[PDB]
Amino acid sequence: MDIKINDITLGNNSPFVLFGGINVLESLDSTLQTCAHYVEVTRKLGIPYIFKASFDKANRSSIHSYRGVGLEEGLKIFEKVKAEFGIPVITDVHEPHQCQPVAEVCDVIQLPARLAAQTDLVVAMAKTGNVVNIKKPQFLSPSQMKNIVEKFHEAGNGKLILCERGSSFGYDNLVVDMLGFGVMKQTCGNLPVIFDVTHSLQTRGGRRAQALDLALAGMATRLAGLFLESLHLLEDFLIRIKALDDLIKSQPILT
Amino acid sequence: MDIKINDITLGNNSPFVLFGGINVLESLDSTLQTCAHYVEVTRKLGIPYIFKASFDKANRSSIHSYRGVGLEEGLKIFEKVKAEFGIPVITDVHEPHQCQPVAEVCDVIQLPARLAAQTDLVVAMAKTGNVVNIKKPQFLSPSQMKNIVEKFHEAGNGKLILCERGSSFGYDNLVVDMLGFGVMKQTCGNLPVIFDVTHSLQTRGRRAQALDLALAGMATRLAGLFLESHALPLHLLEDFLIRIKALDDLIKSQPIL
Amino acid sequence: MDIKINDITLGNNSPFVLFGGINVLESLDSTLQTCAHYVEVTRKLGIPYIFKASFDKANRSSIHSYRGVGLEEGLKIFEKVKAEFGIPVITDVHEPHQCQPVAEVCDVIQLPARLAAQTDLVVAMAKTGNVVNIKKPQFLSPSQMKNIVEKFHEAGNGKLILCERGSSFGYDNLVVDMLGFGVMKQTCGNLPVIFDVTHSLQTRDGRRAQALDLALAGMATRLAGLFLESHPALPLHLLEDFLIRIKALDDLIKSQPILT
Amino acid sequence: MDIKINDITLGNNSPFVLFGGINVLESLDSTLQTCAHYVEVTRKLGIPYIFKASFDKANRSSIHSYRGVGLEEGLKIFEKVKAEFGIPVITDVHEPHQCQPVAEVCDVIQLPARLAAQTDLVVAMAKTGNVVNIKKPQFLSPSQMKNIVEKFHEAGNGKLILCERGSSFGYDNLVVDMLGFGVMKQTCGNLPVIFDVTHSLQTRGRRAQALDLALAGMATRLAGLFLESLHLLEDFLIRIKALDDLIKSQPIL
Ligand SMILES: [Cl-]
Ligand SMILES: [Cl-]
Ligand SMILES: [Cl-]
Ligand SMILES: [Cl-]
Ligand SMILES: [Cl-]
Ligand SMILES: [Cl-]
Ligand code: NA
Repeated sequence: MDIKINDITLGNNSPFVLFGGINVLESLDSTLQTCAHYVEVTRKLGIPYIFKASFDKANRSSIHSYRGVGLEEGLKIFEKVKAEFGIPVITDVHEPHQCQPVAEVCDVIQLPARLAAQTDLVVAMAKTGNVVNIKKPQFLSPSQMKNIVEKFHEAGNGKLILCERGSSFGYDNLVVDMLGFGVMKQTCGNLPVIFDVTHSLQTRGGRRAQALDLALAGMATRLAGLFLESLHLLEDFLIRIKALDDLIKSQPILT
Repeated sequence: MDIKINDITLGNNSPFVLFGGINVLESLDSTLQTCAHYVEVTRKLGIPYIFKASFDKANRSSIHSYRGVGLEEGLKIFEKVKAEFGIPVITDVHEPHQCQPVAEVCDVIQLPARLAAQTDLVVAMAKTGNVVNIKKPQFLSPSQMKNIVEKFHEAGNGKLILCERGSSFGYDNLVVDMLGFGVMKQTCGNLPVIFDVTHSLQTRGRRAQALDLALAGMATRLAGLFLESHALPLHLLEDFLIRIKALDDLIKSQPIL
Repeated sequence: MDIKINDITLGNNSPFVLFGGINVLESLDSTLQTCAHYVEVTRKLGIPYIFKASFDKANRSSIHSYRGVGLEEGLKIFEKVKAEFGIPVITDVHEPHQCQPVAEVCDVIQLPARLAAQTDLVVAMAKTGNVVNIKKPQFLSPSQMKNIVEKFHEAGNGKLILCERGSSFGYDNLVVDMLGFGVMKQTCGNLPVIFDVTHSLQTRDGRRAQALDLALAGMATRLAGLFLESHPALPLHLLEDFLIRIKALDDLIKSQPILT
Repeated sequence: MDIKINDITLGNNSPFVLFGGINVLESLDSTLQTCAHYVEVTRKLGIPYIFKASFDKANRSSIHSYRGVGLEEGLKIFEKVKAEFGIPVITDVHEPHQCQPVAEVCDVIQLPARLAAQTDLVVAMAKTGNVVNIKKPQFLSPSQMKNIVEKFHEAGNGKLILCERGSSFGYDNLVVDMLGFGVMKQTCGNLPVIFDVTHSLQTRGRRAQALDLALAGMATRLAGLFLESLHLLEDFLIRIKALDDLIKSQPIL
């Protein structure tokens, strides 16, 4: 099942879409500068691009870490990003009441992994009618994602993306089960599956070289998109991902 | 570090405290009946007791599933439990705005494991000044429980209970690391550690397994045991707790080495 | 099901048996000195005791690390331990051909975890008719132990002990699933289950306090025995204090009927 | 570091080598038939090929289950495979004393994962001087493979292949850490790394899974693949080769 996000087609058989940006919105000027860099590199390679940022991030590592500019200013910034670059945007929500006003502006709304069982939030997100990115908890098996999907369906929204972020592996560490992508596709109606490589590595060319190996591995399994918190470095990385993706997506799925 | 909860002393070298009750509040009369049974059993065995229940099941598998009586009716039921039996109570909270009204009534407020990184909820819980029960996420190592403790300390509340509920073990299965209790004591300032045996087992009769697991955890010298009955059958409660108390008494009588 | 090992009754409802000793037999006099300490302490507390050591340690951290005294001298040392102290002994075997000579001398023979799928070894061990200790691999689930037991049964030997040593938990780390003991009892005909606390902790960074916590926890589930190693591994002088606490818990647990 | 195996170059920046065959040797004719199919498919796709089989099933569910032809008959069959097809072969050894006679015939000898810490077997294997395939235990971290390599080096053999077979993931299940390949390269002197897809999946249709997993691992840039595996082998290898050729043509970053 494909999802149209303005002029982008997101689907496990379509050219991969990059989801990237910055962690938390600080100002219009800094957001535009970072967005402009992603836009320039992705335009140069022809890769569809969706800008990601939080306006109020509720799960930072310290209680006094800046959570972002907040809803009202955050949405003004997203409006300007959309107007300037003509791209879709994605942000996370954690309060039911925030879902509607965010969905006026942001093309995709993201359900944080740890909140993915929270019924009130799921319902409020579903009822926006927007495209939703469901972050897969590290403690949920891929065959259980169908249960979250079911709750969105009961609440009237099928425009759902499944986002892999790794699985708990002993203490501290995460492993990405490359078989889980296929299990999600088979059990969840071939909804678009995207790969959050950055979180999948947080517990581990150094880190750059790891992120490349892990991203290539995941994309080899035929995915709708790649998701980062992460210059000539981005360009070189995307060149390699686009090469693999083009090869994979050009071949028919097996008989 | 011990914590006083009314007349109860909760601590890792004190007689164990039972946090027991039910999954979700459904009605006044059924709650009072179940609570009466826990009270009469615990009082005769001389085990300190705190009644547990949720007023809302916030994360059920269907949007149409029964969720419980809800906050307003739930707090009325807890007020009646306290007035009738004179015991402390514990319940979980899922949103910041609920923390102040719940804390006015409920002696211990609980941080659900999946929500333990939500800064807004940690701050709202901390600011109540109530005793807080921190459910340890299944995906968090025992040496990282200190990170959750740190956040509560930064928000000005040190009356914290660390509650084991198992660790993720492959897909859809949990294992309880009996060594993690010690790690949590050593790295979190010897705050009271309790063991949620019920949720530790949910992924795998079960009566015999609950007893074996509970006895194993309590062997490591813990402040308390956390469990649910309807979950153990309610009539086996007395026999179960006779065994747990026999082991706790023995362990607690041996000098720490 | 109980197993008699000379005058010792080994079983999940009997007073726990200590299997203890050393990693590798390296000398006569030092072995006897270590054994003498375990004997003195276990006699003092009334705990049944079986002396454990390897005569050939197959899994050394370097290839030229001393393997141990080898089969022929190793068996002589075991004979001396038996003659001097009057206790049973346990050792591991690695090859079919070693099963008969080791079984003539040793009261229990042990199937190393990594070798537990080797059919030739399982048959040769079974055919000795000796009591066998089966080490549970860290990568085998407790419900799979029955398949090793089945093979011993097909080969005509039911005098089997099942020995927990932990389960793989992420990379280079072990957890002991306290529920596995019960799964093994239920699926393997209530054969004696013992706990190797030493090898269950090898991947953890003191260590004395960990060994005690882990040992108590396991013994709380009602087990036939505890399996450990010391060095002159627990320090050998702390043995009495450790065993006092284990015996206290075991006596309490064992004195209460199983809860139906 | 590359390893020459007759005319094949095995290395993490070389075209991938397929190691494939059957579980256990049962008879000459059935072995030749299976080998012929692999040879025909790999030749027409231009993929270097090493035939794999066990002469002994050391590891069965009944004491009365079939064990395979055994060492002496097994080595006769391997000699015939080599003579007929002119390809290298690989087999596993489980006891020190088998290492020299097996190594006289088989180009690559394989150290079973469960036996990888058995010092006597490591030394006996090393002393043959043959190419050795070291199966990574499902319980060992990739950064610990360097300690096995060190033992083979101390024993005088550096012609070592590291082989991924998955990692224990709770009870009765395996997961493959796609980051472990890189860790093994970085810490073990860029010895060839190959991927045993078959044994990585044994605890998990299945054909589609094997393809996804094989594509994912080969994306990390590897020397070779194990595939025990309508024309399924051919269809699978076509896709693997396309991805391998692409990956191997990109400069290392
Ligand atoms: Cl998560
Ligand atoms: Cl709870
Ligand atoms: Cl959890
Ligand atoms: Cl041992
Ligand atoms: Cl093992
Ligand atoms: Cl293995
Ligand atoms: Na004997």
